[PDB]
Amino acid sequence: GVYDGREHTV
Amino acid sequence: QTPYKVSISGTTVILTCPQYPGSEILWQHNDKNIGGDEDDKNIGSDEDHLSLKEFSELEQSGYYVCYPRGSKPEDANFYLYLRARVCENCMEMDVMSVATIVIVDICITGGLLLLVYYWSKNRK
Amino acid sequence: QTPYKVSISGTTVILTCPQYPGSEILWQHNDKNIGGDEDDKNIGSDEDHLSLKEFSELEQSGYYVCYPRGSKPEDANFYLYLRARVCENCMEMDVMSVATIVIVDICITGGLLLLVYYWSKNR
Amino acid sequence: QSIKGNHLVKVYDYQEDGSVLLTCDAEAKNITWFKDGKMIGFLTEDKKKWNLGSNAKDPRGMYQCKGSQNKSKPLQVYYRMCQNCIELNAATISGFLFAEIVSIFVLAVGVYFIAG
Amino acid sequence: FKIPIEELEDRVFVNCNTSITWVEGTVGTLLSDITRLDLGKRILDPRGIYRCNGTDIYKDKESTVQVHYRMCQSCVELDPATVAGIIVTDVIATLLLALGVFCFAG
Amino acid sequence: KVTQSSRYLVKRTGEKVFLECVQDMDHENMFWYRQDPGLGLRLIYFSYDVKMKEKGDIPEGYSVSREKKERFSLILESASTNQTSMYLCASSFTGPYNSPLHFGNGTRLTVTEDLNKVFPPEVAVFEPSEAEISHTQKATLVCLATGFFPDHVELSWWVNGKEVHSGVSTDPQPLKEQPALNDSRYCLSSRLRVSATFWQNPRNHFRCQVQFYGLSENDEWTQDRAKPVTQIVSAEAWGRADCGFTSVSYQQGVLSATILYEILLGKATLYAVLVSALVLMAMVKRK
Amino acid sequence: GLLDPKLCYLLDGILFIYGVILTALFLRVKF
Amino acid sequence: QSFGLLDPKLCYLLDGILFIYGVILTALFLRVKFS
Amino acid sequence: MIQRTPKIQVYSRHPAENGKSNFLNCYVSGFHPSDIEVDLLKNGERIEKVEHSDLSFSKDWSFYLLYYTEFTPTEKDEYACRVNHVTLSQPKIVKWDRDM
Amino acid sequence: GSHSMRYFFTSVSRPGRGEPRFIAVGYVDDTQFVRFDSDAASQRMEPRAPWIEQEGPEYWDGETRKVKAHSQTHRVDLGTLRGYYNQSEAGSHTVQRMYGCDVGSDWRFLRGYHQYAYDGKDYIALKEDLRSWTAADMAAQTTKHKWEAAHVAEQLRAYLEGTCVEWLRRYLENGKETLQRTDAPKTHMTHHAVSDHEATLRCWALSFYPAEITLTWQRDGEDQTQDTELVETRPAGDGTFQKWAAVVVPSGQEQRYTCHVQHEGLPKPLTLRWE
Amino acid sequence: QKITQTQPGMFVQEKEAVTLDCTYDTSDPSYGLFWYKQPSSGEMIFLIYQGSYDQQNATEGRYSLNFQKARKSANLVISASQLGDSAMYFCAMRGGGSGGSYIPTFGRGTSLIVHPNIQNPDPAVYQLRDSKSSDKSVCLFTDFDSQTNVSQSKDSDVYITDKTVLDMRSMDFKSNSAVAWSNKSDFACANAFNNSIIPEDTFFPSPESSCDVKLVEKSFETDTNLNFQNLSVIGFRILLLKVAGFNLLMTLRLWSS
Ligand SMILES: *[C@@H]1O[C@H](CO)[C@@H](O[C@@H]2O[C@H](CO)[C@@H](O[C@@H]3O[C@H](CO)[C@@H](O)[C@H](O)[C@@H]3O)[C@H](O)[C@H]2NC(C)=O)[C@H](O)[C@H]1NC(C)=O
Ligand SMILES: CC(C)CCC[C@@H](C)[C@H]1CC[C@H]2[C@@H]3CC=C4C[C@@H](OC(=O)CCC(=O)O)CC[C@]4(C)[C@H]3CC[C@]12C
Ligand SMILES: *[C@@H]1O[C@H](CO)[C@@H](O[C@@H]2O[C@H](CO)[C@@H](O)[C@H](O)[C@H]2NC(C)=O)[C@H](O)[C@H]1NC(C)=O
Ligand SMILES: *[C@@H]1O[C@H](CO)[C@@H](O[C@@H]2O[C@H](CO)[C@@H](O)[C@H](O)[C@H]2NC(C)=O)[C@H](O)[C@H]1NC(C)=O
Ligand SMILES: *[C@@H]1O[C@H](CO)[C@@H](O[C@@H]2O[C@H](CO)[C@@H](O)[C@H](O)[C@H]2NC(C)=O)[C@H](O)[C@H]1NC(C)=O
Ligand SMILES: *[C@@H]1O[C@H](CO)[C@@H](O[C@@H]2O[C@H](CO)[C@@H](O)[C@H](O)[C@H]2NC(C)=O)[C@H](O)[C@H]1NC(C)=O
Ligand SMILES: *[C@@H]1O[C@H](CO)[C@@H](O[C@@H]2O[C@H](CO)[C@@H](O)[C@H](O)[C@H]2NC(C)=O)[C@H](O)[C@H]1NC(C)=O
Ligand SMILES: *[C@@H]1O[C@H](CO)[C@@H](O)[C@H](O)[C@H]1NC(C)=O
Ligand SMILES: *[C@@H]1O[C@H](CO)[C@@H](O)[C@H](O)[C@H]1NC(C)=O
Ligand SMILES: *[C@@H]1O[C@H](CO)[C@@H](O)[C@H](O)[C@H]1NC(C)=O
Ligand SMILES: *[C@@H]1O[C@H](CO)[C@@H](O)[C@H](O)[C@H]1NC(C)=O
Ligand SMILES: *[C@@H]1O[C@H](CO)[C@@H](O)[C@H](O)[C@H]1NC(C)=O
Repeated sequence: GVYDGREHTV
Repeated sequence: QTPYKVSISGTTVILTCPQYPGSEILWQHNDKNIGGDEDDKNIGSDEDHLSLKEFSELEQSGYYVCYPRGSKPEDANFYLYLRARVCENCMEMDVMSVATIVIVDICITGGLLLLVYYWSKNRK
Repeated sequence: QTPYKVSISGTTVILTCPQYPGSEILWQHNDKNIGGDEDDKNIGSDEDHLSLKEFSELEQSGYYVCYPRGSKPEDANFYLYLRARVCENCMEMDVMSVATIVIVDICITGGLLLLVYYWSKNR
Repeated sequence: QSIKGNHLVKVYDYQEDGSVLLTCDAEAKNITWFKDGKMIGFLTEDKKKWNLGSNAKDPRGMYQCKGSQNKSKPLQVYYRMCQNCIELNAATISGFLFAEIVSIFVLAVGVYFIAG
Repeated sequence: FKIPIEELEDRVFVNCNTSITWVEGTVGTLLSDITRLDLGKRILDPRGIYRCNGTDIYKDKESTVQVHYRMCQSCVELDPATVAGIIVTDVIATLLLALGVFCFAG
Repeated sequence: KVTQSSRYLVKRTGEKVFLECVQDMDHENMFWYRQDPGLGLRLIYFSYDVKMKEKGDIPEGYSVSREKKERFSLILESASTNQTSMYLCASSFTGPYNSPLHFGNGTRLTVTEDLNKVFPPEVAVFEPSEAEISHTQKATLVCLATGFFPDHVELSWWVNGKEVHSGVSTDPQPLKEQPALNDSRYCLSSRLRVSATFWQNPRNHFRCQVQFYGLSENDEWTQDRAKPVTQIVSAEAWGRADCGFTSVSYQQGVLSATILYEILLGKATLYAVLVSALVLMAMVKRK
Repeated sequence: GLLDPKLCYLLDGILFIYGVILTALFLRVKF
Repeated sequence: QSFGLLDPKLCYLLDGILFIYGVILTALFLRVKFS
Repeated sequence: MIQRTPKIQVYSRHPAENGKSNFLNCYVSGFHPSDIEVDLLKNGERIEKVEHSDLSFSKDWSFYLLYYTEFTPTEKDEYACRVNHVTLSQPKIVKWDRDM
Repeated sequence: GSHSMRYFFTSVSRPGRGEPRFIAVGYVDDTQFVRFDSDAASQRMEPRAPWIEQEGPEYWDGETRKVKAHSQTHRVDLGTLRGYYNQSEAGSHTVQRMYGCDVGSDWRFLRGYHQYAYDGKDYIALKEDLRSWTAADMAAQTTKHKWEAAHVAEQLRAYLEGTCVEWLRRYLENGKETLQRTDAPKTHMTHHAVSDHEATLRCWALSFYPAEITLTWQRDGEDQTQDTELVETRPAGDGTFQKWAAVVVPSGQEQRYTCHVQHEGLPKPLTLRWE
Repeated sequence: QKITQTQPGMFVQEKEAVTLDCTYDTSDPSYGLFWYKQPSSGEMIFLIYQGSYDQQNATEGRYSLNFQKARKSANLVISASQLGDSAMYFCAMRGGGSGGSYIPTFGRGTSLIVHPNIQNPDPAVYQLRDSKSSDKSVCLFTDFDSQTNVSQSKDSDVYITDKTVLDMRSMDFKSNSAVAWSNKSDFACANAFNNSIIPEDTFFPSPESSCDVKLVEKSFETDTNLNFQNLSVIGFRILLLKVAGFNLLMTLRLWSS
C-alpha cells in the first residue's frame, strides 16, 4: 500500500 | 412631536395617542396587539383612549405603540416605555397637596380658637 | 503588608499604590492599560495616585493592579478588588455623628438659655 | 421594537439600586445624547449606558441618541412609583384623629387660661 | 495570578485552590470547603487582605488580594442649599426661644 | 471552527431547504451526518475535496454541492415529515494519523404538514412554600412553560437584571404533554433554589425567560390568531415576606409621621404668631 | 427587637403631654 | 439586617432626653410642693 | 541540471542456439533526463513489435529501461539496437554478440 | 531473510502540451508488483504480479485515489519549484520521489527512508531517525521550515514504521511461493583467444534470484581487483538476472586462474577452473 | 469495520472513576480510535485520539484510554467524576482506505449519569403557592437519597418530571428534586407521588403556616431616601419641641400678668 496520510507540497 | 397622555385614577390607567386625529388606531404592547375586541373587560379601547383596569405592574409595564389601521408598527414614529405602581387609595403628597392640607388645618384651628376665645370672654 | 489607599468623594475615586515609593508606576484594570495617557479627562495620574472622575459602578468595578515601568504586568502579586457605589453630594456618616450633633445642639441651646436668663434677671 | 426602522434607544431596568439606564444600539465610538432635542452629554467606548438616576424620582422625558449616523427617534420614559403613597387604612385615620383631638384640646386649654 | 473573587446571590466569596490565609480585615466563615471563604453580605462593606497559593503551575510564588466594598449603607443626599436652610432655620428657632426667655424675664 | 447556517428551523412539507457548513481550517474531507433517537449518527454524504462527492448509507432525498473548498451545501428537494431530525457537519484532514472530525453545534429541523400547528409557549412562575422555608431555610422557585410546538425553546433565569447560572436545574429535554397520540405539544420545567433570607427581601426581582424560535417573516399567515414568530415570553416576581417587619412598612410609617409632625408644627406656629400679636397689642395699649 | 417606630411615637406622644402639663404646674406654682 | 441611619437608637435617644428632663422636673415640683 | 549518458547492453534471455524461439533484449541504464529513443534492428531495419518495461530509477536518480522482442537466431542474420539521447551528438548502434 | 518494499514516482513537465507525464511503480524486493501510468487508457492502478490479483475492488479503488493525489501534489510541486529557482516557462523539468521500508528475518521493522529530488539532484530527505529533515541548497530551507511547522515528519514516521511493515508482511504471506524463493546461479566459463597470444576467460552466472551476487577472479589466491571487466547485473525478462566477468591472460596459464561466485542460494561459495 | 458499545447507561458516584467500554474489529492495516462527548445542548466535543501504531496510551486531562490491540478493545477511563460529566459518549474509528472502508464508523452511544453524595437526606413533599395566572397546582418532592427514583403516573392529566440534580455554590449544597403538577381539584400533594416508592418518614407539611419574624428581619436593608426621611423626622421633632417650649414660656409670661 502507498502512503495514505496527509499530502504536503514543496 | 406630541407625547402620549397618561391618566391614572386608582387602579385604572388611560393611554392617549394624539397623533393621527380622527383615524382609527391600533395598539401593540411588547409586540403583541392589544385593545381589540377580545373577551376581556380589563382592557378596553375607544377612539383615542385605552383603559386598563386593575393595572398590574409586573405584567403590564413595558413598550406601547400606537399606529393607524392597515399600517405596520415599525412605521409608527414613537415608542412609550411605561412603568408604574397603582393604588386603589393612595393620595399623593406633592407640594400643592401638602400646602393645601397645612393651610386648611391652620384655618380651621384658628377659627375654632377665635370662636372659643370670644365665647370665653362672654362667659367670663 | 501595606494596603492601597482608597478615597471616595462624591463621584471621584482616588487610588494610591502602596509599595512603590521610588519609581514611576503604571496601572492596569481588568487586563487593560489604564491611566498615564495624558488624555481622557475623567482619568488622571500623578506621582502615586490614580484619579477616576465620574466613576461608574457597573463598568469601573473590578480588579486593579500597580506595577513599575519596565516590568511586564504579571510579575505583580498584589491586586485590589474594588466595588463602590458612588453618588453626587452623597457623604458618609454614622449614627454616632447624629447622636453627637443632637447632644451638642441641645447643650448649647440650653446653655444660651441659662445665660440669657441670668443676664436678664438682675436687670 | 426593531433595530431597523430607527428604533435604537432601549431601557435597561431592574438593577440592585434604583438607577435607570439607557442604551444606544449604534456601534459608533462617540455617542451623543439629547433630551427634548437638546444635547445633554456624550459617552466614549468605555461607557455604554446613560444614567438617569434613581427610579424613585420618577424620571420622565424625551430621549434620543446619535453616533455617526443621524439622530434616532425619540423615546418617552414615564415612571410612577409611589415613594410617597400612603395607604389610608384604619390605623392611619385613628392616629390622625387622636393627634387632632389632643392638639385641639391642648390649644383650647391654653387659650382658656391665657384669656384675661 | 489574581485571586478570584466571586459574587453569588447576595454574598461575596474568595476562591483559591488551597487554604486561604487571613492577613487582615473581615475574618469570614469557612464553608467546610477549605478552598472557599465566605465574607458575608456585600452591603455590610466587607474589607480585608487575604493570601493563598496555586495548583496547576506557580506552586512557589505567593499571591495577595485586597477586597474593598463601599455601598452607601449610611450615605445620604445633602444639597448645600438644604443644609444651609436647616442650619439657618435652627438658628432662627434658637433666637426666637431666646427672645421668649427675655420676654418671660420681664 | 465549523459553522452551520442555522440552529433551529421549521418548514412545511414540499419546500426546498438549504443547509450550509463553512470551515476555515483548510480541511480536505467534509461530512454531513444525521442523528436519530436509537440510531446513532448516519452519514448522508461526504466529500474528499473540492468538486467530488460520494453517497453515504442514507442518501435518498438529499443532494449536495462542493463547488468551493470551505463550503459543503446540503439540499432537501421536497421536505417530508420523515426528515425531521438533527443534522451535523464535520471536517477533517485526510488519513487516519491523528485526524479526528471537527463538528459544529448542529441544526435541529422540524418539518410539519401545516404551519397552523406552530404555537408559542405559556410561561408561569410559582413561589416557594413557606413550609419549606421554615423547615430548611431555603426557597425554590419553579418555572413552567407549556403548550409549545415545536420543541425549540431555551430557558434562562434573571435576578436583578443579571443572568444566573448557579442554583439552577432545567429539564434536559422537552417532553410531550400527551405522548399517546400524534400532534402533541411540549412542556418544560426549571427550578431555582435560593436562601430564604435572599428570597424574602422585597427589593429582589426574579424573572424566568423562555426564548422561542418559530416562523420567519417570509412565511404566509392566513389565520385569525397572531403569527407565531420568534419571540421571548417571561414571568416575573418580587421577593415576598408574608409576615414580619420589612422596609415598605417602615417607609409608610415614616411618611405618616412626617405629615403628622408637619401638621403639628403648623398649629404650633399659628399659636406662636397669635400669642406674639396679643403680647404686641398689650404692650402697645399699656403705654 | 421592636424595630417598629410606632411604639417610639406612642412613647414620645405620651411623654410630651406629661412634660408640658408638669412644666405648666411647676412653673406657675414656683413663680 | 442593616439599618444604616435607621437604628432606633435616635428616636429613643430623644425619648430618653425628654424622659430625664420630665422626671427631674416633676421631682423638683414635688419637692417644692412638699417643702 | 547535470546530464548523464546511457549505458547499453544487448543480449538474449536464454543461451542462443539456432532454430528455436528466444528473446532479444536491449537494456539501457544510468541516463538523465528520461526522454530516450530505443529501437531493435534486424539486418539494419526496425522491428515493429517491441515491448518495454515501466520507467524507474536507481539510488542516484538515474533512469533505466528494458526493451525486448521475440526472435529466432540463425547463422546468417544480424541483430542490434539503436539508441538516441539528448546527451549524444549522434545515435549509437550496438550489435548483438553471442559470446556477450 | 531480509525484505523490503519500495515505491518510485516520476513526474516530467511538458511545457507545450498537456499535463505532466506521471509514472509510479511498486516493488517488493526485486519484483515489481504494481504500476500506474497517466498516459494509459485505463487510468487505474494495475497489477503486475500473480499474487497481488487476490485483492478486492476496494483495494484498487483506494490505491487509485491515493496515487492520483500523489500526481496532483507533484504537479503543484513542479509549478512551485519553477518559481523557486527563477527558471523560464519553456523548459522541461522532472521531480522524483522515493520511499520505502526494510524488515529483518524476524519481519520486524529495521529502517525506513523518504527522499525527494528536482532535476536529478537531491532536494530534501528524511534522516535515519525519521524525525528531522536534511536540505541540500538554500531553496530547500524554506520548504524545510514549512514542513517543520506542519509536522510532516510525524505522519511520515507513522506510515513508515507502521503501515509499511504490515503491508509487507501481508504481501510476503500471500506470495510465499515466489517472493521467498532463491535460485542458485547456473555457472560456466568460456575461453577465446584474441588473435594469437593473449586470451580471455569469461565466467558467467545465469538465472539467479535475488539480484545481489559477487563475482571475483583469483590467480593462485591473488585477488585481481584490476585487469578484469565485469558488467552490471541485468534482468533476463522473466524474473531472473544475469552477470559475467572476464579476464585477459597469456596463453597456457589458464589453470592458474579461477572464478569465484557467491550467492545466497549457494550453500558453499563456488570455485570454477577452466575445463 | 464496525464498533459496538454493548452497555447502554452507566451510573457513578461523584469523586469516583468510571470506565466506558468499546470493542472494534477491522482488517485495515492502518486505523485510529477516538471518543466524543455530547451534552444536552447537542454538540459533539472531541475528547481523545489514539492510533494503532504508537506505544503508550493517550492521556488528556482527566481522560485516559485503555487500549488493548490484542483483544481489540478501546476503553475510556474517566477519573474523579464531576457532576458535569453527565452526557452521551461515542466511540469512533476511521481507516486508511485500502484494507477497508474510508468513511468513519460510529458507536451506538452510552449514557452516563453522575449521582451526588447526599450527606444528610431529608425527603419532603411541598405545595407551591398558586400562580394566579394559570390553573395549575405544583407539588415539589425534594431532598431524597439519589437511590430513590421516581415513576410516571397513570393519570393522563398529571405530569411528573424525572429527578434532577441541583447545585448551590452559595452554600455548597447538592440536592435531588422532582416536580409534579396537574389540572384537577382532587390533586393533592399527599397522593401526587403514590405510584413511586418514596422512603419512610417523608416529611409532609401541615396545611397551616408558620413564621419566624427574626428570620424575616435578618433580611432588612435601607436606602438613602429612608435615611433622609428619618433625619427629616428628627429635625421636625426637635423644631416642634423648641416651638412648644417657646409657646408655653410666652403664655406663662402673659398669664402671670
Ligand atoms: C484552580 O484549579 C483549576 C484547575 O483545577 C485552575 O484552572 C485551570 O487553569 C489552567 C491554567 O494553566 C487552565 O489551563 C489552560 O487552558 C487553556 C485552554 O486550553 C490554555 O490556553 C492555557 O495555556 C492553559 O493550559 C485550565 O483550563 C483551568 N481549568 C479549568 C477547569 O478552567 C484554576 O486556575 C485554579 N485557580 C487558581 C486561582 O489558580
Ligand atoms: C406632640 C404630641 C402632642 C403628640 C401628637 C399625638 C401623638 C399621639 C402622635 C405623634 C406621632 C403619631 C404617630 C406617627 C406615626 C404613626 C405611624 C403609622 O404607621 C402605620 O402603621 C401606618 C401605615 C400602615 O399601617 O400601612 C401609624 C400611626 C402612628 C403610630 C401615629 C400615632 C399617633 C402619634 C404617636
Ligand atoms: C504556600 O506555599 C508555600 C511554599 O510552597 C508555603 O510555605 C511553606 O510553609 C512551610 C510551613 O509549614 C515551610 O516549612 C516552608 O519552608 C514554606 N515554603 C517556602 C518556599 O517558604 C505556604 O505555607 C503555602 N501557603 C498556603 C496558604 O498554602
Ligand atoms: C420518507 O417519506 C417520503 C415521502 O412520503 C418517501 O420517500 C420515498 O422514498 C422511496 C424510496 O424508499 C422513493 O421510491 C419515493 O419516490 C419517495 N417518495 C417521494 C415523494 O419522494 C418515503 O415514505 C420515506 N423515504 C425514506 C427514504 O424513508
Ligand atoms: C458552538 O459551540 C461552541 C462550543 O463548542 C460555543 O462556544 C461556547 O460559547 C459559550 C458562550 O455561551 C462559552 O461559555 C463556552 O466557553 C464556549 N465553548 C467553547 C468550547 O468555546 C459556540 O458559542 C457555539 N456557536 C454558536 C453560534 O452558538
Ligand atoms: C494501556 O494501559 C493498559 C493498562 O496498563 C495496558 O495494558 C497492560 O499491558 C501489560 C503488558 O505488559 C499487561 O501486563 C497488563 O495486564 C495490561 N493491563 C491490564 C489492566 O490488563 C496497555 O498496554 C496500555 N496500552 C498501550 C498501547 O501501551
Ligand atoms: C432506582 O432504580 C432502579 C429501578 O428499578 C432500582 O435499581 C435496581 O437495583 C438492582 C439491585 O440489585 C439492580 O439489579 C437493577 O439493575 C437496578 N435497576 C436499574 C433500572 O438500574 C432501584 O431499586 C431504584 N430505587 C429504589 C429505591 O427502588
Ligand atoms: C468624541 O467626542 C469628543 C468630544 O468633543 C470629540 O472631541 C471627538 O472628536 C469625538 N470623536 C470623534 C471620532 O470625532
Ligand atoms: C437621517 O435623518 C435625517 C433627518 O434630518 C435625514 O435628512 C437623513 O437623510 C437620514 N439619513 C438616512 C441615511 O436616511
Ligand atoms: C398519527 O396518526 C397516524 C394515523 O392515525 C398514525 O399512523 C401515526 O402513527 C400517528 N402519529 C404518531 C406519532 O404515532
Ligand atoms: C385543563 O387543561 C386544558 C388544557 O390543557 C383546559 O382546556 C381545561 O379547561 C383545563 N381544565 C380545568 C378544569 O381548568
Ligand atoms: C394513590 O395514593 C393514595 C395515597 O395513599 C392511595 O391511597 C391510593 O391507593 C393511590 N392510588 C393508586 C392507584 O395507586
